[PDB]
Amino acid sequence: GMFKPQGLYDYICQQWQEEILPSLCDYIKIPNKSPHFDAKWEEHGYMEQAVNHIANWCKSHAPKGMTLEIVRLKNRTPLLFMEIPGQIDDTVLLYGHLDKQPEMSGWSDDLHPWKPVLKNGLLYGRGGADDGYSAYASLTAIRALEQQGLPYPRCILIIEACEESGSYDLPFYIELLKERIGKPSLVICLDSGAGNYEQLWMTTSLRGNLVGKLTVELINEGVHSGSASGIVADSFRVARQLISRIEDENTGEIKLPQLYCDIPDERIKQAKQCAEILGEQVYSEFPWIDSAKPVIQDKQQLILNRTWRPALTVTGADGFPAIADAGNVMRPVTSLKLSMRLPPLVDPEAASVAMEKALTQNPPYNAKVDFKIQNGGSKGWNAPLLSDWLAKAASEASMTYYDKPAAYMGEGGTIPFMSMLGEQFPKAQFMITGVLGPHSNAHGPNEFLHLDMVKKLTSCVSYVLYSFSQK
Amino acid sequence: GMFKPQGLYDYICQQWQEEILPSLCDYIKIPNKSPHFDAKWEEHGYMEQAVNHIANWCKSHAPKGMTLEIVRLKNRTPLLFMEIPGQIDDTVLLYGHLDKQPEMSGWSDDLHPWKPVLKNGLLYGRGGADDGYSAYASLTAIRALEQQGLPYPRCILIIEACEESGSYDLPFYIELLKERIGKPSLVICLDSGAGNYEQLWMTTSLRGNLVGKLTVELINEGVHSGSASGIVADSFRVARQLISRIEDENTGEIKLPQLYCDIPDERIKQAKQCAEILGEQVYSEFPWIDSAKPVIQDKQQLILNRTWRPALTVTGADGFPAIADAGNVMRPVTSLKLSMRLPPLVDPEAASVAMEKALTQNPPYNAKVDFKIQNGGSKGWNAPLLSDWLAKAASEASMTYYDKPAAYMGEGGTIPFMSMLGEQFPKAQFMITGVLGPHSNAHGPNEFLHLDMVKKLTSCVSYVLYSFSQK
Ligand SMILES: [Cl-]
Ligand SMILES: [Cl-]
Ligand SMILES: [Cl-]
Ligand SMILES: [Cl-]
Ligand SMILES: [Cl-]
Ligand SMILES: [Cl-]
Ligand SMILES: [Cl-]
Ligand SMILES: [Cl-]
Ligand SMILES: [Cl-]
Ligand SMILES: [Cl-]
Ligand SMILES: [Cl-]
Ligand SMILES: [Cl-]
Ligand SMILES: [Cl-]
Ligand SMILES: [Cl-]
Ligand SMILES: [Cl-]
Ligand SMILES: [Cl-]
Ligand SMILES: [Zn+2]
Ligand SMILES: [Zn+2]
Ligand SMILES: [Zn+2]
Ligand SMILES: [Zn+2]
Ligand SMILES: [Zn+2]
Ligand SMILES: [Zn+2]
Ligand SMILES: [Zn+2]
Ligand SMILES: [Zn+2]
Repeated sequence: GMFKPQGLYDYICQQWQEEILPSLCDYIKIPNKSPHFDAKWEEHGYMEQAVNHIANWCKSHAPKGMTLEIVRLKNRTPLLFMEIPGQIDDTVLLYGHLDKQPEMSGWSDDLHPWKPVLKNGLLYGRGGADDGYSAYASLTAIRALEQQGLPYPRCILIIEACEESGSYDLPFYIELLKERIGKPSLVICLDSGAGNYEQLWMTTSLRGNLVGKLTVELINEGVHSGSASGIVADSFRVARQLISRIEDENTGEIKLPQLYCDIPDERIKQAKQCAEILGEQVYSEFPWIDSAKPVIQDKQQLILNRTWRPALTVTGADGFPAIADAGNVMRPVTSLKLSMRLPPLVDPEAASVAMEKALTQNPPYNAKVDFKIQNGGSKGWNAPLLSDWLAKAASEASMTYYDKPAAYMGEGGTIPFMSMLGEQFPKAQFMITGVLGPHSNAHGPNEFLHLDMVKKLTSCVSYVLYSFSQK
Repeated sequence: GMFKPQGLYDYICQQWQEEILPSLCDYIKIPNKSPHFDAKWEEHGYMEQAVNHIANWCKSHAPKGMTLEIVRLKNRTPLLFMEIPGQIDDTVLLYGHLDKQPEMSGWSDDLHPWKPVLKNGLLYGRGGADDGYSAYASLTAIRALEQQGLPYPRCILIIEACEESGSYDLPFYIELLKERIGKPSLVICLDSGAGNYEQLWMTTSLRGNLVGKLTVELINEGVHSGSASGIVADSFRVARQLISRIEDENTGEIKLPQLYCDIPDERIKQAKQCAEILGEQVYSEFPWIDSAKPVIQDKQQLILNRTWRPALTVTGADGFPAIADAGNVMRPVTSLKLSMRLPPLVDPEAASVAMEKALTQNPPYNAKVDFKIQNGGSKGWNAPLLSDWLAKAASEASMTYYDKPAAYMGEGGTIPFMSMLGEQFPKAQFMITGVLGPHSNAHGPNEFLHLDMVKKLTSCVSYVLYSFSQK
């Protein structure tokens, strides 16, 4: 009778076109890099511009009874908080972020990180997809239920401004806000990936991440390499030898058992199913150069590599002159930034201790070796047992708006707040989902928000909120 | 009777103190970086200042009949040429350079690369020892024989300005000057090392050197590492795997047989003797950090590692953000500058082909891999059979001025012109020697010229020139 699922989609599409898109485009212009990428973010004022821009829009599109506050702690990024009272005596917590990754290199000639460009049904620019859409879609999902005169639960929306720097500000806000937030029964987060743009993707796990700096030195100044080569070990050779203690150079297999966990059987089964759904799109849509290929061909194992196994990337370095600048001097120091994704269930403290010991003990040639972990190292997340009402709601929503079943897969990235919530609220259910499908390029050049996908996804969120109301 | 060996030393010491040192100190102020370190060297005018400074001094300290010319080819570094006719119908060719390595980091607070500082009998500054002293000492060695009224051979002095960039200009000058230079019977080069500051060191070999850029890419833009890690091999892992094809990470042993030669037995014997002379000073005087140690403890083998075996150093890199700047993005490209010293007898072309094939064939994961060698890759040198007259002259000179025997050892660095001369003039004898002993720090911070050493060395050169006259 009161609930019209296609009415939800029609309203949500109109809202996306007429109300959201202009505002979101204006948000893309704001160069509000997260604090790790701009230590002077406060002085520069862009973060403040962004939170006021999104807050302004929320206030003019407010559900009934909404309290909105830009919450502020000293020297911290601001936090956008909304409380929508609803009529049902239960709470849902919706989360996203509004801070951005930096420009990056490789933008197409017609595209720019701080210039919104709408082409081929895609909205290009930094932060449209990751994660500017989140506040808009979350609030619109509630507004769509009000359009139909339907009741809904109490909703708390948290749109933070430190996520791209590890959410280090967030625990302080949650301590301030704890009693006001209360106990959510459902957590919705619109900052995750999608296997394709054809169905609803439910994230069943997130990896942890630990970042540190490995420094290796044998000598305290640069030395003529003719004199030294053959007697003084080069610090680069010692550094790569140390990395071989933790990672096999041929396969990439991490050698430290403390960086693995047992993978739940249901996640192995889900990976099999997702391999069948995606086929070669498990890997084919990475920006491979020439005939480059993935580390192995088995699609299920690739999914598990990405979701349930540790993996190292070397993301920066100090101590190297530019090649065109360089003479032949043997360098005094090699420093490498090591970024280690962790399986969902691995404790970052235990993994940190294991990495530091493996990399620093018994130094080759009594080299001076340090491995300094960055604070803000964060645990992954594994979904709790899925409630029947949410399995049904997700399936129904996906079939309604995509005409395809909901699909369940792990996410290879890291969203620190989900681990926090899963620990604080062990009985909460989660809907962690998003729009970051193939070529969406979060953290990369030519980032886009897929508009068809986000309209359908916003509808799914609204449908699940309605379903929550009925359980 | 006419020859007074101590008279040579007395005059040479007075000349060093009164005539050379002020001029050499003024030369240290000139920041004439070699072209590899300053592409605008011609515009900047420092190279021209340096060659005119040394030429001015030579003209005012000229032996009889000297022709001096600053020889110039279009767009090439200038070349300082002297011809001193002498009275004996044979030719000696004396060589050094006046171009400089750049500043480097790590200078002591009271010291500066372009500020001469004389302390503790040492002259600090860039280019005093490597290799500004060479023109002064070479000309003074001849002047000392004129002081005594002694005859000497025809002498050609070549002081080039491209040595620190691989002497790429020099073949063009030698083609221009070939017929004027004629056929030297003895080559003296004052740009080599010394095991200690206590005796004459005769260089019996020089290593070759090949430099190239290794580039590895799997993807054509940076990608979110959460998405990619576990599926797309990191380019750093592939690069270190490739380096393991050519170098064992545990020992530093080069794995390519084409980069080794047979070591002449007499050089193995000489290394044994030099190990006995030097003891732990084979390695103890490198600037080790904390308790860092050399790659092995065997002193003779360390000498041979440094002189007769290939060795790799990684001297620069492109494609890495600074660690404090960096996010966690998987990088599109890893590029490393590889500097490979070669044994004296190894052909750099054959070694180049072997390195490029080993590094680029069968690329892991069909990565895009390139290894591009820098032109100006240069062969080492091995001394010819030592003539009895020169063995005697070197021994006599060393005993006279140092009260210790001459010592014979290989040099781990590279002087391209010596290979050129050894090929062009197979019957020439060589006296390749110098002042670069422990802590002298050529190519490093706090470079110094040891003044006692250089006075005695200049005397040895003069003694050997007198001996040449008598054979
Ligand atoms: Cl910054
Ligand atoms: Cl704005
Ligand atoms: Cl605005
Ligand atoms: Cl760009
Ligand atoms: Cl060097
Ligand atoms: Cl050496
Ligand atoms: Cl992430
Ligand atoms: Cl709970
Ligand atoms: Cl330059
Ligand atoms: Cl001058
Ligand atoms: Cl002057
Ligand atoms: Cl310095
Ligand atoms: Cl990333
Ligand atoms: Cl992923
Ligand atoms: Cl060299
Ligand atoms: Cl000859
Ligand atoms: Zn605005
Ligand atoms: Zn995000
Ligand atoms: Zn992000
Ligand atoms: Zn993903
Ligand atoms: Zn001058
Ligand atoms: Zn030199
Ligand atoms: Zn040099
Ligand atoms: Zn040496």
